[PDB]
Amino acid sequence: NKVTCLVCRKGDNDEFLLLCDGCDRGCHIYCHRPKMEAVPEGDWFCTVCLAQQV
Amino acid sequence: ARTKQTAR
Ligand SMILES: [Zn+2]
Ligand SMILES: [Zn+2]
Repeated sequence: NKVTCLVCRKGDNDEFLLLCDGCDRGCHIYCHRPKMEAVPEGDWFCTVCLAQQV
Repeated sequence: ARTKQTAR
């Protein structure tokens, strides 16, 4: 299905569009600040998921 | 981490 980026709200450029390992949210690596130059190989959690951690 | 492309 069509996930969208939390920052820019577009679902284009699938190749750069990170999925959150904890929910159905997404972010383009090029929209991320700080600079994310590549798709990380480990788990990645969006900011909404960080809010639920302890 | 997986992308929208690697998941679809
Ligand atoms: Zn974006
Ligand atoms: Zn999340």
